Amino acid sequence: VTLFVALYDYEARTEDDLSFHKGEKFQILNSSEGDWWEARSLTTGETGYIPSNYVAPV
Amino acid sequence: PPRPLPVAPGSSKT
Repeated sequence: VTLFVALYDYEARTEDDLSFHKGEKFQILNSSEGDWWEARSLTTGETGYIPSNYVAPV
Repeated sequence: PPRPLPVAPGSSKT
């Protein structure tokens, strides 16, 4: 039980980060390896890394 | 290291 929503949209400038918009759900699997955490979109099914300051516990 | 941590809109960064 640790889902987080994006409070703001974001456009990954690379192919590693992910891209979404305010209101996108995300499942964080690891966030203790840098200010960026690895989240997986439960709508697209793709996983990547996004700004931890852009997500919060829904 | 410097991360891509984008600036949060709304309150932005002053």
